[PDB]
Amino acid sequence: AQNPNCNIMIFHPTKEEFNDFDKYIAYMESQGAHRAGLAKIIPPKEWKARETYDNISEILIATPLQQVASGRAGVFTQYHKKKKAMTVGEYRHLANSKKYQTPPHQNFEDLERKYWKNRIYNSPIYGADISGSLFDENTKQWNLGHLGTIQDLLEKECGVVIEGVNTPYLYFGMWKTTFAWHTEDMDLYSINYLHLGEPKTWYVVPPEHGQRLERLARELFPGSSRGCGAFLRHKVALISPTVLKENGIPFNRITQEAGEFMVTFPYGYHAGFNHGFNCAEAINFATPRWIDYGKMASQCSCGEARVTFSMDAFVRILQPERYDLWKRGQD
Ligand SMILES: O=C(O)CNC(=O)C(=O)O
Ligand SMILES: [Mg+2]
Ligand code: NI
Ligand SMILES: [Zn+2]
Repeated sequence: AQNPNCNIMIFHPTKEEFNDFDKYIAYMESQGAHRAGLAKIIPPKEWKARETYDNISEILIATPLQQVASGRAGVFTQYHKKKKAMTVGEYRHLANSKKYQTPPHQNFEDLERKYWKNRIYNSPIYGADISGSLFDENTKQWNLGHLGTIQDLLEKECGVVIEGVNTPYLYFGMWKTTFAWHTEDMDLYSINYLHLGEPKTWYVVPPEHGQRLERLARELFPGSSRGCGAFLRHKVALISPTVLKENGIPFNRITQEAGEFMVTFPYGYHAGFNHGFNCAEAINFATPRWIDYGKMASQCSCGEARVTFSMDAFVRILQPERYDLWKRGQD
């Protein structure tokens, strides 16, 4: 078995190898990449997502989210308080302010220490989940707005034609902005490209060990666990590496820099934080190997996780017994 220790793998495709996205994902899996839950892909040196970022300041962040934490430094939840709209230019200025900017630090490790020590005491503002793309339409390779759609994968594999569309999302981050422990909707893959700015640190649990993280999470967030059988779908809980190590949970960490792609694999729990002002683009995707994970994916039926139009059809076709109760949560 390849990659038996479930290490995060880093790939350096040539421009030739960068032409066929599906084929490259299947190659990475042939090398065991999916066992980690997360892989890094460094694009060929000739490739660019677009010519410049010089004219992005007029993008609107219609609902910036202030991420308020509760709990202790290593075990906390975050709630998102909606803020008034602002442009990316306004947000970047805010991120660079004395109140919100990245502190002095020695290296990524010192910064990671400072994030875990101090996150809970601040409420950074995240411009998350903005429909749109920053790929130039002329970028033909690994353009996250031109991928094959999940509906078309399901149709090719299973023969069933369903409604729904699949489009990317922009994320504008600042120091301490945080993504909580989660897998993707329907345990899909994700791909994330860091367009610009400061890095993003990721933590990931191998898919084969995901249930170990869930059992820890039920112990650490016991009222949340009683409220919902899949409360990590709410995307609110954080657990530090120190706490994961204390409790024997297998995980790995890696820092993504501007110009790099990350792939998360089905049922690969991930969490992380931004080092400073940045912009990422991400989208879900599927492969034939995903179908079985989609059939087995947990679902929030408490009503908190409240997800897309397109997830309806996935539930309806892959999880018909759940269908009924899950849509009671979503209506
Ligand atoms: O970048 C972030 O805030 C969150 N991204 C992801 O969880 C992803 O790409 O799957
Ligand atoms: Mg603009
Ligand atoms: Ni994700
Ligand atoms: Zn729920």
